[PDB]
Amino acid sequence: SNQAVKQRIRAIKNIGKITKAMKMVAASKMKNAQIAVEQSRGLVDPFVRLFGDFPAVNSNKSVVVAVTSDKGLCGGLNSNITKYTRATLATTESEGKDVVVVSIGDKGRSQLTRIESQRYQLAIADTYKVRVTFGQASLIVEELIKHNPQSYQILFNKFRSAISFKPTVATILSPDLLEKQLEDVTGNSLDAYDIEASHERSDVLRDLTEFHLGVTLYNAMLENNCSEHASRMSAMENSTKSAGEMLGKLTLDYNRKRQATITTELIEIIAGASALM
Amino acid sequence: ILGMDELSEEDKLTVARARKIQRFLSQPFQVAEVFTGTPGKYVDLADTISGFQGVLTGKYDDLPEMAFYMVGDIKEVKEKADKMAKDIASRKEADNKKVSEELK
Amino acid sequence: SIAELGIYPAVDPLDSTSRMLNPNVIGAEHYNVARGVQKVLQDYKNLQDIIAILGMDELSEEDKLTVARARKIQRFLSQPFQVAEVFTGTPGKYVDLADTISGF
Amino acid sequence: EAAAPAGPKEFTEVWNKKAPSTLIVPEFPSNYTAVKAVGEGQVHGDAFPVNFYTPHSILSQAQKDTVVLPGVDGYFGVKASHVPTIAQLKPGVVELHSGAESEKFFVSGGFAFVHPNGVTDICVLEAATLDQVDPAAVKSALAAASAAQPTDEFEQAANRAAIELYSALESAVEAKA
Amino acid sequence: VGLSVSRVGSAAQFPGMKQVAGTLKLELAQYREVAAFAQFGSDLDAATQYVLERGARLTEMLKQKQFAPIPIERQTVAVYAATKGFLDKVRVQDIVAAEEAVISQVNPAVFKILKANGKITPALDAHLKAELRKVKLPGA
Amino acid sequence: VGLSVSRVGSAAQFPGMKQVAGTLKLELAQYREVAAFAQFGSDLDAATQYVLERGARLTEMLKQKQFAPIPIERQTVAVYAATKGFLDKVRVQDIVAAEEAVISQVNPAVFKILKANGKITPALDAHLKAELRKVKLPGA
Amino acid sequence: ALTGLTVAEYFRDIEGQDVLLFVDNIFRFTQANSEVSALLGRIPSAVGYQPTLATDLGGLQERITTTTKGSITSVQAVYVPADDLTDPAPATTFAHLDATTVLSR
Repeated sequence: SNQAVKQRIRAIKNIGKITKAMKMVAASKMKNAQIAVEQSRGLVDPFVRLFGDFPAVNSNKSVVVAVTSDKGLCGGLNSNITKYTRATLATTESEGKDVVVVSIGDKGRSQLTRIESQRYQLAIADTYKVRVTFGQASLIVEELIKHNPQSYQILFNKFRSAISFKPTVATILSPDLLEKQLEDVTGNSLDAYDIEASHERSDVLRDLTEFHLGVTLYNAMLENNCSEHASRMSAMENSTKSAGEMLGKLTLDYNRKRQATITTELIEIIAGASALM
Repeated sequence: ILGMDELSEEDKLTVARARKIQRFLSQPFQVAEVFTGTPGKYVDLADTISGFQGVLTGKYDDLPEMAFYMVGDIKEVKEKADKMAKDIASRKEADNKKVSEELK
Repeated sequence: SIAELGIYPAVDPLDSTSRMLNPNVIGAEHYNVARGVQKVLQDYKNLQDIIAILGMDELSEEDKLTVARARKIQRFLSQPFQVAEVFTGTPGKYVDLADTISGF
Repeated sequence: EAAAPAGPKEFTEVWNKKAPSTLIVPEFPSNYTAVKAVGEGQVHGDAFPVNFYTPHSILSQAQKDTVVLPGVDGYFGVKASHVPTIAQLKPGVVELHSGAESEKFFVSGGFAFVHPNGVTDICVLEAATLDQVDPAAVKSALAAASAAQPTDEFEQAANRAAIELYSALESAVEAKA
Repeated sequence: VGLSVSRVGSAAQFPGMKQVAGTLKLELAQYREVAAFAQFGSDLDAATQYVLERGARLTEMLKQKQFAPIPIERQTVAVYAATKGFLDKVRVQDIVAAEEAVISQVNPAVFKILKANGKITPALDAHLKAELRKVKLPGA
Repeated sequence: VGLSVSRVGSAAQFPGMKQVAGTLKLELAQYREVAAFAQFGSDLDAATQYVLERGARLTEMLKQKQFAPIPIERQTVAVYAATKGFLDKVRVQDIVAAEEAVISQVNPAVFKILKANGKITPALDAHLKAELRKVKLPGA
Repeated sequence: ALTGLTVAEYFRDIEGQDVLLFVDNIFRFTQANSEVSALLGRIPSAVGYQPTLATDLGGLQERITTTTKGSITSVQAVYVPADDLTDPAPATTFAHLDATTVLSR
């Protein structure tokens, strides 16, 4: 029973160096993937200063995406997104609107089914294995365009810094299925612009909203990956703290057992010798 | 080490239920009320069996953890769970209209 | 630990030593394969504390090859004994020295 | 016709009724942009802000005085207080000028907006500087692109985009200044 | 406080201190609960922030200096001024000067009434709620 | 190396070996601090990966082969060839062959100077440094 | 250590000085008194030490004090046996210590 404690110290110390490695790994991945996150942050801005921000609009059909992580030591990031999924998905509910829920990342596949199982249709996963590219987000936008709602919702975590990732819902409306219908006030605000397309405005907005979905989906799953790495860096920071305080308790209790072992073996030896002399 | 964020949903369910049945095993004693101040409860055996069966099957997952702490039986869990919830609002309006001004 | 895996004879490969393990006694083709088998079984044990936690998701396509080759080595140290036909099921195997040198 | 006037502010107000109250409001893409379209200003004479973007880069964000954009009708130019425009670009050379010096980015196509406040947002996928293209592989690929001509209008439309992009790349690489 | 205990001296202590200190034991209990939940500060309920601020006020109240013991009425009034309001203006640092300002600026008749009566009578509770409002707190 | 000390220390070291062992033990201390993270190879750090790669070089330097003890000038020439960087090219698993590729290919007139003078003077440092680039190491 | 104490106590009590005594490894003093207690056939106390460990240590350390004449200030090197501060030899020594100066690498 004195060797159960020594091997438990062995287990806690190897766990405490594993988590300290994974903290530095997450910190290394957070800096060389922030060099790709705030590069892609720019292209979201022309579409929001062109189309605006219409989250609570009365869509007939809506596809909501919660883009989450694939690996699992992120520390309550994906669960916070799973709760903001229903927190923003009940604020849409005004007339019995249809909703399709879709998860990007393996840890959203397991977590939305507990709350919304009949409204689940697609799981995109293995997305951060090599990297995130725009052709990939384009294909995910294509399969979100196969069924064609009137609105899109993307739920992710905006990578502010290595401390805060306050989560974000970004909204993308189908071209004149609801978007220009949300633009017409005493005329319209979209009619200021000269459409310089080949075909009509109804097709330049058709192309323009697929490009907006691809840009928003790319930036969402890039910001979510960088916030995942910083959340894992903050999660394995508390794991080495816990595996150090548990190690210190176990080291103190081992010192007690070591002292008691020497005392009890000594008392046995003295009692053996005193029964002869 | 890894927190409750790494657990399964089955594991999160058994951790929540086990915390509730850990708090529910505690009980105020009639001989402890002279130094705890909480009056003690004698819980009958039928009430013990029925209450712990209900917390096992998942009939009382609506209730928080601290509603089970230091109560007699499962009627008092629901009473304390209404009372903790009801208070969550009532924290003020001891501002004026006192019995402790100078000429009361 | 080797016996609970089912590797029989449960000989600890790292902990078993001999004075016949010098290259000027048993040759270099025997000595270097024995030391290489021991090195692969040792850095597998250094990886094994992270396989049991993470699960072969990062392992660099050479340490994954280390884990695979060492699992093949760990199975290949096992051998059905001619006196253990009563125990499990198997007829026993006599392996010559050159055969196991060539195999490992 | 616009009976659901949403926004960050309306979603903040309605979201405090159906979500639990301890949850802070989810952020919106509006909260990280100080520049809008209807917010007048940002002009200051001759130079205008050119937000030349890319999915994997930001190629320019400083103010320039004239931008040559390769729209689908043809090459056009943007001076300071230009008319509002949503221009789809064919594969061509976006010329950024600050004076006598010109940087020539050959882009892949993708839209370019001019807003009422004079901000211009060029938004293309692959936006290479024309320095880093070789003049050999373009006709080398267009010789094959002029060969595989199937009845598959998916593949034929890809061939049309191929020969048109490659032809524009050729006509932009022989015509250097 | 979670491990210290005195069961024979309980319900045999100063009656005014017994009227005040049950709220103090309960508030330090909830402070221990929410410090047992959040040993790192990032998730703030703003009611958990309230019990954190009240617990940090009270554990600054109870800590004192060496070789200077306090009479029990000046401890009763000092923890009366803390388990109630009267100190939330003071932030977390100036509480050691705040309680000294409270002991100094309170009219010293109420200490004689609290010592002689044994507990805070409702007249004394009225004068004590009154006297803890004309006190110049150093956190302002 | 972390637990083996000498309370006499480097006052009784071969000079010349003292020139190179003093930075060898610092490099091995840095490697031991960043050790057991070499299983994270796909998870690269680009500042600790250098000291991890060089620590894996140097632990392969100090291996020996059983009743072939080495004279001290050959030892400090090997620690020079591994410490200063002349074996940064070679792969980590054939440094035991790259060591006698240094000992047998550097001409043995260097060993007489380093033994007789008992230190690496710059007059010998330049010649040994030139002699350490013309070695035909098993590398690619 | 008592011989060094006597040399220091002469400077304190006759010369009237502020003496410095350096007991190099007070743990070796403890270990030596433990050996002479084991050799005189006494039953060892906790972990393995002499039964008189606190008094054999306090007999040395209580002569290091300030008198009205002068003082003795003692700088004693302390070895901690198994990196265990709850071992009875450093736990008995640390009752007597008035300061630690930890020298770090």
